[PDB]
Order: sequence, then structure tokens, then C-alpha cells
Amino acid sequence: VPVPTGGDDPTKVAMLGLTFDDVLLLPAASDVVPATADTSSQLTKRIRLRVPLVSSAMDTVTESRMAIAMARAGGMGVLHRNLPVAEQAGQVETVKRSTEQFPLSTKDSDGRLLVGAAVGVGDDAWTRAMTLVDAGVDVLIVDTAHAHNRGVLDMVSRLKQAVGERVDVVGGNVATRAAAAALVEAGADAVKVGVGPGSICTTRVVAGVGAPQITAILEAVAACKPYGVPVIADGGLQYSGDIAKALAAGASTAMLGSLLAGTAESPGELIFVNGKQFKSYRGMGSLGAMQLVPEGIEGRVPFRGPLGTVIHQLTGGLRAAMGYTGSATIEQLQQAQFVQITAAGLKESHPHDITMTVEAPNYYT
Amino acid sequence: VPVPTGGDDPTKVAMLGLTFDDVLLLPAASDVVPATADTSSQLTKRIRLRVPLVSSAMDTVTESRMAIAMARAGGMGVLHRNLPVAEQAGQVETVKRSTEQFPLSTKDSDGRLLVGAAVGVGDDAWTRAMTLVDAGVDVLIVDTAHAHNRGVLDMVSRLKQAVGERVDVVGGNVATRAAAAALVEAGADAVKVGVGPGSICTTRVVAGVGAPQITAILEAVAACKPYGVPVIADGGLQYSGDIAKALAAGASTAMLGSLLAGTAESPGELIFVNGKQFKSYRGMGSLGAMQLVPEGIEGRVPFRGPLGTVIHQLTGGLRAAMGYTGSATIEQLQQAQFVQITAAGLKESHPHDITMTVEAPNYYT
Amino acid sequence: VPVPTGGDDPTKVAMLGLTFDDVLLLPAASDVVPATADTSSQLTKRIRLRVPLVSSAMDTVTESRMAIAMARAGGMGVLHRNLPVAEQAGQVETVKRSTEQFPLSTKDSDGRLLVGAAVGVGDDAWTRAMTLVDAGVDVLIVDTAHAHNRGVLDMVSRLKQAVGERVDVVGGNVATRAAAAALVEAGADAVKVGVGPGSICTTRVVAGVGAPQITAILEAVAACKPYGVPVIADGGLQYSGDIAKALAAGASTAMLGSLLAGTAESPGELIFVNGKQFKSYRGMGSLGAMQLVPEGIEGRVPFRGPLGTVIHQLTGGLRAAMGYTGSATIEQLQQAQFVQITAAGLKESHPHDITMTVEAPNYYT
Amino acid sequence: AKALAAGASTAMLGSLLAGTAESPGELIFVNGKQFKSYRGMGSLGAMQLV
Ligand SMILES: O=c1[nH]cnc2c1ncn2[C@@H]1O[C@H](COP(=O)(O)O)[C@@H](O)[C@H]1O
Ligand SMILES: O=c1[nH]cnc2c1ncn2[C@@H]1O[C@H](COP(=O)(O)O)[C@@H](O)[C@H]1O
Ligand SMILES: O=c1[nH]cnc2c1ncn2[C@@H]1O[C@H](COP(=O)(O)O)[C@@H](O)[C@H]1O
Ligand SMILES: O=c1[nH]cnc2c1ncn2[C@@H]1O[C@H](COP(=O)(O)O)[C@@H](O)[C@H]1O
Ligand SMILES: [K+]
Ligand SMILES: [K+]
Repeated sequence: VPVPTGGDDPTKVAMLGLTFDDVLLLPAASDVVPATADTSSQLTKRIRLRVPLVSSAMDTVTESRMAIAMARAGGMGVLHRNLPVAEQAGQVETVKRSTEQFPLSTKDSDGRLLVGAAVGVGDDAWTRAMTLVDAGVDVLIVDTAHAHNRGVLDMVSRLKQAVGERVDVVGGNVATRAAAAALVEAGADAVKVGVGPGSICTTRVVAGVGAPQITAILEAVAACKPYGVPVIADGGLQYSGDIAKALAAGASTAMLGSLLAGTAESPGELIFVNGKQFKSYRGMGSLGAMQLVPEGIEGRVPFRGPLGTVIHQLTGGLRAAMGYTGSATIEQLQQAQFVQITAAGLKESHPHDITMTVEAPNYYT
Repeated sequence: VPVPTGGDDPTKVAMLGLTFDDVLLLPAASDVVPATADTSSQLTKRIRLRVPLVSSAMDTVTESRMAIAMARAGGMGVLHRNLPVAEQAGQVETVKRSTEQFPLSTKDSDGRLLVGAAVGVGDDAWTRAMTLVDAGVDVLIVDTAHAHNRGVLDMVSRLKQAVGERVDVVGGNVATRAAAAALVEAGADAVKVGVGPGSICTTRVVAGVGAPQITAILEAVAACKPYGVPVIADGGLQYSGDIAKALAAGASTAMLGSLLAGTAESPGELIFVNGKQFKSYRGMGSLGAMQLVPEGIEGRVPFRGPLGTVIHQLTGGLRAAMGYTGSATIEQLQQAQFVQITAAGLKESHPHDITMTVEAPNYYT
Repeated sequence: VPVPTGGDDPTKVAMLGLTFDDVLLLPAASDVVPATADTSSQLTKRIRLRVPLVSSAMDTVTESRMAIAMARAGGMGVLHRNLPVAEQAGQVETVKRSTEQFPLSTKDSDGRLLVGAAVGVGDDAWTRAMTLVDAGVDVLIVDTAHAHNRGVLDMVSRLKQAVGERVDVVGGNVATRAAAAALVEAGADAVKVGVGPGSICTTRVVAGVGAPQITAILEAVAACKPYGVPVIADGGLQYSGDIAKALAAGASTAMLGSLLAGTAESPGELIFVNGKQFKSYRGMGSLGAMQLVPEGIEGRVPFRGPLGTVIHQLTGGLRAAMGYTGSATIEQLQQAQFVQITAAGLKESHPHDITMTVEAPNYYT
Repeated sequence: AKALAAGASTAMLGSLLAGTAESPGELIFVNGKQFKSYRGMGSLGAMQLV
């Protein structure tokens, strides 16, 4: 009679959550060469990228240099809002103002690099949004930790009613089906997914609130796909296989954090420790970033070098996944099968019982 | 109505995958003494080996010396293809040219040692295949990472059409029932199973594509057994118990990698570090081997000595398993029962809370 | 249509196995003080012990001194058979020949201590059994690794017909319901359960054959309880909680290995290393003991002191469990219920986030 | 050369010749390198007592 996990209510424990490490992609009938796979994906309803990657709107990840590098690499960049409005407008103008070196670069009709800007909620946020629209940004990301709030939905509706025909609107982070449906009703052009899985996040420990990324993406897609609203998986990605898994679950774009923190094109200066090169990386809710219960931490990540090499490694991993699953395009990769694995399967997936003597470019010891 | 793991599609997560560490063999009513067990099994539809083990077609594992030693021990070796065609034909001839020391040695109708050769897919691959068939090879392995490709199936069909009655053709690695069925339709005499579980493989991390080995073997056997096509489990084997589990899942032969890399007959030079002996071991998709998005790593494995001792230890483990399950032959072992175990059972299986003071021959720290 | 774990046969993976670390005992309505709990249980159909613990028939655990100490403490000992027949008969006589100090001591009708002896399978085993019976042993354990063999059943039946009215017969190790039923029908007076879980056993690694101990005990009890044949859980016990769980699963007696190997009454010289004390402990299938594929290891265990202290600690833990479950007797403990835990619950069970400064007498680091 | 210059007519060699192939003793292997045993006539082993 009672639920096997306790109590009398079968809906107290709603579901079982899968993360990236819980699943693998099943090989299928393939006629696709990895080098001929088209990796174009809809970032929003009206924007298409050549490489479905986006830089995180974090103070140690994305600024004008990183935004330019990402737009040239074929993706896009979202500028962080941990700075005054005038400076952010200057960054937007700098990005918009900047031949054959980058065939995959993302540009508008006026031939200038695309860029995105992150805004909060409030009348101050309204002023910032209007200033950034005047500065000519292409997409505004309403950035909130919990986007199922009434205020966030009202802000999204206001922005769409005001500057809808000019810029695109991307909703704050969600983790359920109802939240995604509410964001789509409000009129958001894209839905960003993830609450907890950030590499520097401590929401699941401090507050005990979170959701595994694969299940959250599946639910959000089940809510957004009938209306054609793209999904951006945000946070939790460590390898290119994770990107492939996120895209195969239904997410149209992936937003990268610590994978782009150690690049040269990122803000922040180099740090030397025992002859090794590291760079700082902190969450936007960290104790320093707030300058109060922090919801993030501070740390250092190894230096990685030029952004082009990292983006090419990630794209190569995605192309290999597409070749394995027989996916000509991302839209076909979004219908690939999944297989769940156990902890033993997890340690079988990684290299095992071998003393790695030299690092691979796409896999770090 | 919604799937407990998210979404509305019940087939999005196809199945739960079991690896070697997830299962154990159930003891059964036995009348078999381990010393009198018959370990012979079919490699292809026409070749039967006295010991159901095959060396991997890797440049650090199998060459003429290892192939000759494996053929003498009762198994077989497969020469790799990371070298020019003329040299590979020379290795084939060297093996074929080379009485009571090895009663279990595998020989053809002329009394010459059996040996196999690995080829790719393409026109140069076809030239290599014709050269090797002229050189006198016994089995040709169409060795590809993803064998459900239309080109690989066409290559297998061409090889069977041309030289089908002289040599046998073994298909590339598959991981699903559909791929094994496609290979069987294409005319393959044996199906090789496994995508990901290699000790040096990084496909499941770089691309996020893979499948646990026990489930893959079960599915491929379900596809192949009604048509009498043998199955060769490739990758992931670390102990003799793993070999017994693979053969119990339905596989007719096991292909060994890192277990044969530390032997004397394997190519490579001995390495001394801090009083200990190792040998290099690299995957055929590693950056060192491809000369880029590599799909392998490089490392070192401890030195284990002569091949015959290792083969005897593995065969003793297999005979112990056959005696435990009451299996007179491998075909009777292929119907043994499995019990699924958890991580706590996983640590209980290995020795626990004991300070091992001397290494056993078949269990290494 | 297909099985979720692979293939078309739902009985290929027969069941899910639970070990000691996967379950906990559920508290129930209790009117039992831990001091008034009756810990007596049946060893065989005609022999009742005051303490349901038995020493292992190993050459590093039980000899005359250990057998005498165990019989004095309220349990029993089983003399190993890795020595000539005359020496074993001498050990039996030494135990028999050997007052308020030990009021719980187990004695036969004549007032002499009880002892058990281990015999193999064969004609030499028959001669050894006859010599031991002449020497006056009370219980013969047909000690085999796999007791579902036809020879083991024949030996048990022959011994039961020969000296069944003078001694009791205990069957070798089983792990399935069918094996226990076969042993019971063969006429065994007690059934010993366990294949793999020994702390020095490598069968699950070498042969890949085994069964988790809780599930094996449950199956064997389901086979044996209707006929009133007791069950002895052998191997895998590390704490008094494990003893309580084993008895609650249906086992009537527990056989202890490494928990008694480091005591003062165990054979062997005390070994000093780094200012601390250890004693040798090796499996009967280890290469050192066999003097050929080994299925055991050698090692050292920390010195623990007199046997009486260890037995008192174990009995205190068992009495605490009996008080928690409200079990006046062991037969009432054999009906307590279990709760299945996960890995997180497993690490919650042990002490966590605390630096232990002094070792508790019953909980060891 | 220095010893002969000081006035010595002949030099007697010890460890300079111990490792040669013509010296008695079994060749020993350590870390893949080759070494040979050398001990003094007053060593504890050679005596077989300060
Ligand atoms: O301080 C923080 N707390 C919680 N989430 C954060 C914080 N800073 C950034 N995030 C989010 O977590 C993601 C981390 O990305 P990752 O490093 O790729 O996992 C970012 O892209 C943001 O969406
Ligand atoms: O670089 C590589 N990537 C992926 N698979 C590989 C690579 N090199 C070899 N393999 C396969 O993986 C297997 C590994 O076997 P193992 O060393 O026994 O785990 C080999 O026998 C090959 O079939
Ligand atoms: O070499 C061996 N291999 C396998 N089982 C063994 C061996 N020696 C003893 N055993 C059994 O395994 C048990 C181990 O007890 P434990 O150390 O308390 O787990 C012994 O009591 C025997 O029943
Ligand atoms: O045990 C010993 N103690 C002291 N001198 C020794 C001993 N054995 C040999 N010698 C002398 O020391 C010399 C060592 O030569 P060297 O190896 O060139 O230094 C020998 O040639 C002997 O003359
Ligand atoms: K792997
Ligand atoms: K064990």
C-alpha cells in the first residue's frame, strides 16, 4: 500500500533524474562522414549559428574580446552584467563596430558580429535593457537564478511587447516543464535550462534545490518543441560528449562556462603556481562577485590557450557523435536513442587500468 | 503518463546497460571437473580454436612474434594495419612459414599456423586485402570503429563475393541488434562486438557514444545466433572472470588487448621505472598513432613475462568457471545464468579489509 | 518486447543480489532488554550452541587451541584439514581431553568439549572421516568450494549412512535454492552457505562466479526451513551488524574468518611491523596454502588479543540488534524485516565528517 | 699519470678492472643496467671481527 520510498503520496518523489554521466548515445545506421556533418542550429527562433555554442554571461568568462572571438568562431557571446550600464553599452558598441579568415562567423544583415547582453529584473534593469537596445545588441538574456517567478515573466512580456520586432528575448534558467511552458506563454524567443548543475554552483548544497540536467532538458523540450522555441542547456558540461548528449536530448544550443574560462581570449590575467599556468574563475553569486549567503565559489582552472583550438576540439567531438549516430544535422541528432549506464559502466567509459603518460588534447588527466 | 526519467517518449532511453562488473555467474548443478573442461569454440563458421582467445589488431600488441605465439598457444592473432601493405604481407608469410611442444597449436589443412589480418575500408583497403589473400591469410577482419556504415557493409559484401570461399570475413565492431543483423545479412562469417569499453578508448567521453559490453553482447547474440554466426567480444576484458562472463553472455570468442600488451612476445621495448618493468600501450586512434581529435590515449602497462603463462592463467580461470557452472563445453557455458550485483557487491567480490602481502599470479594490485 | 537489460530471455539475468551493505534492520515493537536476549541457536538438527558463532576450517584460524577457546566461549570450532590424518585426529583428541570460569561452554553428553572436523571428497577423505569419527569428533563438515557437485552429494549420503547416528553432517558451500534442496535431500544435517564473499576469496574475480550473501542466505533458507535443516552463513562478515543481518536473513549460525584470525588463540607467530602487531591470514586456495590456478590470497590482519573479548564484543552487538528488533530469541530475530539502502545511505551509515581520535573497542578504523 | 710522475714505477688497479668482463663474478642487472660485484678483502663477506 505505501510508496516503496516512504509515505502514502506517490507524487512526493516526482521522478528519477538523469545527468550527463548516467547515459550514453546508442550507435545507429549511419551514412554520414564526420567531416561533412552540418552542425548549424537555431539559437533563437530568428538566429542560426554555425557552431551551437554560446559563452556564459560571467565576469570571468565573457567580455568584448571573448564575445568577438566566439562570434568569429561561429557561435556567439553574452556579455556579463557585473559592471555599470555605460561600460556594457560601450562593450556592445565595441563588438558591433569590429575577411576570409573566419568563414563561419555569425553576422546580421549589416555584416557585423552578433552579440548578446544579459539583464536582470527591475526598472533599473529596464533602463539597462533600453540602453543596450539603443547600443544595437541582437539578443537580450533575462538572467535570473529562478525564472518561474512572476517578475521574470512580466519582464519578458514587457521586453517582447516593447522591442520585440528588433531584438530576441531569452528567458532565465528553468528546470521543469511548467516553467518552460510559462516562459513560452510569456513570449520568450529562447528558453535557457538548468538550475544547479553549474561547476561553481552551490545551490544544490546551500538550498537543496536542483534538477539533473538531462531530465530537465527532456522536460523543457517536451514543453517547448510543439511551439518551436529553442532550448539552451546551460552549465554542467565538462567534455564534448556532454555537449553531444545535451544536443541529443533536444536542446538546440549549449552555453559553456568553465570550458571557456581558461582560454586566453577570456577576461582576467594569468596566474603562475609551481610553474603551471592557471586563470581565475568564479560564479556570479560568489562571495567576491557579490561585492549575504553565497551560492557559488571561487577557484582556478588550467590555462588552455587560444579559443579556436578549444572550439575546434568541441566541434570535432560533436561531429564524431553525429557520425556515430548517423545524424546528418542537429535536428536529426535531437532524435537519437539513449542507453542508461551504472557506476561500473561509468568507470568503464573512462580510460581504466592504464597509467596515462601523455595527455590527449580532447581528454585531460 | 510522462516517463519517470523525463519527457513523453518511452523509447528515448532505450535500455539499461550492464557491463562486466554488474553481473556474476550463478553456480549450477555440476558434474564437470575443471581439468577436463573442453574450451574449444568457433571463431568463424569454419574455424574452431582450441582456446577461445584472439589477440587485438593493435600495433603494440600483435605482430609476427605475437601471432605465432598465440597460434601455438591454441588461439590466434590478428596482424595490425598501421604499416605498408608489403610489410603486412611479409608478416603474414613469416607466420605461415614457421611439433609436440605445442599440442594445441592451431593449423590449417596443410599444417601451417593460422593467422588473420585487419583491413580498413576503401580502394587502398581493397588492394591490401587482395595482397593479403595472395599472401595466404586465413581470416580478414574488416576493422572499423562503426560497422553500421553503408560503406563497411558494402566492403564486407564485396569481400565475401570475391574471396568468400578462400578466407573468412569478420565484420567491424557493432553494439546493437540491428547492426549485427545488418552484418549477418551482408554475409559476415563472424560479428565483432564492442564500441567504447576499450581500456585506452575515449569514445564515450569525446563523443559520448558507447554501450556496456554485456548488453551489447546479448543483443548481438540475439541477432546472430539463429543464423549460426559466431560473436567475438572485443574490449573491456581485464580478468579471466570477464572472459567467462563474456562467453556466458553468448559470445563465442574474446579478443584481448591490454592483457597481452605486457607480454614478451608483444612488440615494443621494455621500460624500467623505479625498479619496475613496464611496456608502452597505445590505442590505434591516439594522437601518437594517428601520425586531430584523437579517440585514444597512450600509457604503460606492467610487464607480465611470457605469453604462455598468461594464456594458461586465463584458461585456468575459464576452466574454473566452467566447472562451477557445470558446463562441459563452451556451448553449454553460453546458457549459464546471471545475477545482477550492486556496488557493495562489487567491493565484496574483490578481496576486502585484508593487507595482501604477496601478489597472486592471477590477481594484481 | 526485449528485456530491458538486453536479449530476449527474461531469465538470463535471474535476479538482483543484495549483500550485507545493501540492507539495514528495521526497528520494531520491543519489550526485550539486550541483557535478557537469548542468543542460543541450532548448529545442526541435534546440536544447540549458546553463541551462534563458529570458527572457520582454515589453517591460519582454527586449531586445537582455537577450538578449545571457541567451545569454552559458547560456540564451536572446526579443525582444518591441511595436514595429515593422524595429526588431525591428534588435534581432535587434544580438544576432547581438555570449572566455573566458562559457564557457557558447549559440552556433549559426557561433559567433554564439542569440536568439528573438515573432510574432503574421495577415498582418502573417507579414511580421514573414519579416523576422525574413531577419535570422537561430533560434527563432520564436507568442506568443498562447490557443493552442488554429484561427488559431494554422494560423500554426504555415504557419511550419513555410515556414522549418521554418531555424528552430524554439514554440507559444503552452496549459493542457490536448488543446491540447498539437493544437499537437504542427500541427508545433510546442516547447510553451509556462501560462494565468493570471503575476505580472502578471489573466485568472483578469477572465475567470475559468485552470489551476494544476503540473497544466497534467503534462497538457501527458503529451501531448507520447511525441513528444519539449519543454515550456516560462511564468509563476508566484518562487524557484529553483519552477524545480526545474516541471522535475520534466516541463517541459524555464522562462521567467522578474519574476525578470529588476528586473535591470540589462532595459530601462527605474531609479526611486528612499524611498532604494531599483525598475524598471517591466508585463503585455503592461495598458492602459499596449496603447497594450479589460485582462488585466494595471503595477507596480515591486525592483532586483536584474547578470543573472549572479541566474542563478547560480537555478542554485545548481536544483543543490541535483538533489543532493537524486539526479538526475544534468535528464531524471532529470523523474522525481522529489512530496508534497502543506496550508496549515499551506505556512507551515511558509517561515521562521517568527524576526525576520530581514539578507536572504539568494537568499531575499527 | 700523476702516480707515475710522483716516482712510482707501477700502478695497481682495483675498481677500474672489477667491472670488466674478465673479472670473476656473475653479471647483475638493475633497472636494465649492468653491474658487477666489488668488495674489499676485509669486508664482512670476504672474512667468511671489525
Ligand atoms: O555563482 C553562481 N551560482 C550559480 N550558478 C551560477 C553562478 N555563476 C554562474 N552560474 C551559472 O552556472 C553556469 C556554469 O557553467 P559551467 O561552468 O559550464 O557549468 C553558468 O553558465 C551560469 O548559468
Ligand atoms: O584508439 C582506439 N580507440 C578505440 N578503440 C580502440 C583503439 N585502439 C584499439 N581499440 C579497440 O579497443 C580494444 C581494447 O581492448 P582492451 O585493451 O582489452 O580493452 C582493442 O582490442 C580494439 O578493438
Ligand atoms: O582460498 C580460499 N578461497 C575461497 N574461499 C575460501 C578460501 N579459504 C577459505 N575460504 C572460505 O571463505 C571464508 C572467508 O571468511 P571471512 O574471511 O570471514 O570472509 C572462510 O571461512 C572459508 O569458508
Ligand atoms: O678490505 C680492504 N680494505 C682495505 N684495503 C683493501 C681491501 N681490499 C683491498 N684493499 C686494497 O685497496 C685497493 C683498492 O683499489 P681501488 O679499488 O683501485 O681503490 C686494493 O687493490 C688493495 O690493495
Ligand atoms: K573506455
Ligand atoms: K571476495
